[PDB]
Amino acid sequence: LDQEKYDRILKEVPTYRYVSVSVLVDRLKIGGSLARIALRHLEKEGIIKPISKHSKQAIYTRA
Amino acid sequence: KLDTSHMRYLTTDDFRVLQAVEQGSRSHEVVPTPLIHQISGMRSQSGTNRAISDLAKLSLISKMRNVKYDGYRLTYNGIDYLALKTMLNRDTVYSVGNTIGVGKESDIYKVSDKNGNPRVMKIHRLGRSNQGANWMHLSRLAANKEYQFMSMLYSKGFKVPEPFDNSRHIVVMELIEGYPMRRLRKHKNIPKLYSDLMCFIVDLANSGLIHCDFNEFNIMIKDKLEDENDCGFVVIDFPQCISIQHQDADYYFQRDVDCIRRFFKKKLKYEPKPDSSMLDTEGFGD
Amino acid sequence: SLVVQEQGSFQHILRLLNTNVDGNIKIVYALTTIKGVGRRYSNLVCKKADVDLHKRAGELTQEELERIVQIMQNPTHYKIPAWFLNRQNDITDGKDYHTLANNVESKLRDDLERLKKIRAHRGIRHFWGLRVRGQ
Amino acid sequence: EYDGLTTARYDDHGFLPGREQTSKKAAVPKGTSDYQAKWYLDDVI
Amino acid sequence: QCRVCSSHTGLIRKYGLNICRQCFREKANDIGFNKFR
Amino acid sequence: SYRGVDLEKLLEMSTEDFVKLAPARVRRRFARGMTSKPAGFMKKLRAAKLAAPENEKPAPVRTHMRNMIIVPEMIGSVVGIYNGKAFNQVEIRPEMLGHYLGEFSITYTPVRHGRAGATTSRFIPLK
RNA sequence: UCUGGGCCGCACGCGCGCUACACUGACGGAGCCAGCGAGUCUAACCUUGGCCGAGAGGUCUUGGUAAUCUUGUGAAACUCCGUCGUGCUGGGGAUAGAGCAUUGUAAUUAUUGCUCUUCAACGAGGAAUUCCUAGUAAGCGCAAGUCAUCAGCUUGCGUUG
Ligand SMILES: [Zn+2]
Repeated sequence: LDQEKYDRILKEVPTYRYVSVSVLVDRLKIGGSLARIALRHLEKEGIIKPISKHSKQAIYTRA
Repeated sequence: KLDTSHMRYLTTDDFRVLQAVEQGSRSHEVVPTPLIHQISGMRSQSGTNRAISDLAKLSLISKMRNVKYDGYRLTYNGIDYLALKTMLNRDTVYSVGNTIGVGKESDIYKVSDKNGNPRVMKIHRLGRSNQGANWMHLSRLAANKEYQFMSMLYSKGFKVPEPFDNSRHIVVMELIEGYPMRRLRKHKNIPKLYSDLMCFIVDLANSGLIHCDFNEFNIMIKDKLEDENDCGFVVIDFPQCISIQHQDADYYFQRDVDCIRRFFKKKLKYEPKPDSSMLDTEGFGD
Repeated sequence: SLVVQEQGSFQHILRLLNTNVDGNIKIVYALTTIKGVGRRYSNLVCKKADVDLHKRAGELTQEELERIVQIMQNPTHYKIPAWFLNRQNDITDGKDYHTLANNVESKLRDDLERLKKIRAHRGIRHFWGLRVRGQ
Repeated sequence: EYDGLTTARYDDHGFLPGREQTSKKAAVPKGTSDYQAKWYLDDVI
Repeated sequence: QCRVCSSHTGLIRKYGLNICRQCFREKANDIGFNKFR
Repeated sequence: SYRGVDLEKLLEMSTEDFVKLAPARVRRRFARGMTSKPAGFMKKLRAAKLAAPENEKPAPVRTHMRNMIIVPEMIGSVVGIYNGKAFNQVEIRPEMLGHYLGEFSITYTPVRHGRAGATTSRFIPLK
């Protein structure tokens, strides 16, 4: 079941604009720990860009 | 407060004098010494003075002398006592007292009869004390109108208990071996009682009575048997009732239905499968 | 860190030591479901065996389950010392043990009937309370 | 009659007749006061 | 105890003084405790 | 058993070796000291033990302290313990070790609440 | 005088409070800021520092009879970085058992502290009701009295506000 949710994260990230862990779990798809692992893998990838980082909230921008 | 052990210190002449005080205090504002001496119709000044001193040291009659005007003043406990004597003349109260539940305007004790059956009581202390006449008169009339409400609710086949008497503002009720849902935990046949508890709202509103404070603390559930678990639902919402002709009954009715569905979805986790009883069908039902 | 996802090979509801566990929460808090094992004891049991606890319990293999089960009955050999255990210096045999989910109730019933046949105040107080609030 | 009276003849002006259903059951360990025998065989209906 | 009036109630035990409060409230000025604020 | 130890060897060692097999409360109680009157208590205890008929119960030793740790030289003895008012004749069995004597001696009859007939009848008279 | 029990025993009502029902949060690391105080003799108080122990704490010494030492009371709430995702959950911590320590002559009706386990009700509370107009409400800890040991008791202090 891994490849289709790979496609869901790699499709959902270039659609909407502002990303946090709460916004990832408001896609009714993913858990919050896996939302952070997708956030850190996406920061290593480079589709999103950082704006502000904090341990509770972290907003991003689609690029 | 009320300490009921002290009225058996009194003789026959003492509550005869107390009956003279309550007879003379309902014609004028303050009754003096010679109206108690004359209205009582008893022989001596000495016995009147001894009975008045007996009520004074038991804090039942307050001595007041406001510049050459001797007079006496009834407190709460003396009129509680004489109401319980005229309840004793109606040969039913015999032995009184365990405080279970202290309300704002009505305090609940635990009484018995000559037969020894378990009963309770409802006193009415309006203002608790700057005693006049309006407080105790309003307590008396409130007790009277809730006695007619109580008899009318018991006479129409409801699960509302039996009244006996309305002796001034002292109201004597039957004890019910019942538990609230604070104590109650789980029941076998929850949809049958939910059917009974919407049917209670239906025939109250068909009678035209709207009980408003219909929280979890209202319902008292009697356990008649321990092997078959027979049940009875006792509802105490007597001063908060409103008539069907009032203008604000709509949010009262949906508040009652909303509270019973939220309390039965919270504790017992039971959901209503039929729809909620709405106001207009019950309005045409009365 | 890095996302690693696998096509299948995770189980929703598992069962270990005749007790049911669920494979979507982490290993420690799937092991809080069984009785007699809490959080800290399960942390110590799993962190002895070099188990990564950041990952979840759905990708637990059988060789991890067998070594956890092998930790359970004799923790004293593998540097899990005396003060972490529930059975400590018992009156029956004088050794130390960690009681399991079908053995906590045998321990509790053994303590209560032992207090009964001792006829201590604790025992007669507890059985009088049970026989009175039960009735 | 005065034989079957738990209290004195004051019931016209005093108490209620108090019922004392004495459920006496004997537990036998060898040598026991009334307190422990009262703690052993309490039955609530 | 309070060595003024045989007081077995209302003691203050600070500084090894053991006076009751109802005797301290009139002997405070002779000791040195004066009402300032 | 006490520590996995068979009982007949446990009957014949001294108090210090019981302390070496004791829990922490018993060792802390031993570590400060006793008064002299339990020596007379154990003297009259073994005096009543030595006059016992064979295969029967020994003479009762009426005890009164409720704070003493059980030390098993009185295995087989029967004692009557004061509660403050009366005596409870309790025999010592070897499975009650590590315990105070006062937990065999209750202090009150229990609080009864499931009796509505006796409660209703005894209210204060209102006349 | 001597012992032994209590005043805490529990269907319960009333009242003053504590902790919570959570993600402005629970947990793990790091940043770290106070003031009102108080402290021992013909005794043993406040305790610095070093060893042991998971800890509770023990032990060996030293300072202060005090703006000097505890103490700069490096307090907590807080700040950041990671774990948890709305699931009576990892919230909550009632109850209960086992062991180890400390005070007390004596701890059972468990004095108190530590370790593991048990993880109970309780999804912002009805009728009604308490207090309050600026460093003030509220949250938060600390000090002093009760002190032999613990506070949820009281009075003050300080932090954020
Ligand atoms: Zn004095």
